[PDB]
Amino acid sequence: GSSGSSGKQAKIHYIKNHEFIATFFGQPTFCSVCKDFVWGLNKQGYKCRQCNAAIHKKCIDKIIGRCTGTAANSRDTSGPSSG
Ligand SMILES: [Zn+2]
Ligand SMILES: [Zn+2]
Repeated sequence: GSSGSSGKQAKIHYIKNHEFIATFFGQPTFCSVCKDFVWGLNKQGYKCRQCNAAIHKKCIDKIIGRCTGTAANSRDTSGPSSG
């Protein structure tokens, strides 16, 4: 019944207005930038816990755009709609 507790290191990358959080893809996921297998040589990549965009640690500097699963002020927008 009893249990313990301990801190947890959590680092987020505010790149291209994203939340890419360091994650280990035990399986060859389908990247969004290059769209590679994302597996092989012992290494990890990146995955946005907001829009769920899995990319390579290097593809992060290639990304061309912004995040969608983010709530920020709306100064100008063609046709916004949320609730
Ligand atoms: Zn990639
Ligand atoms: Zn995102």
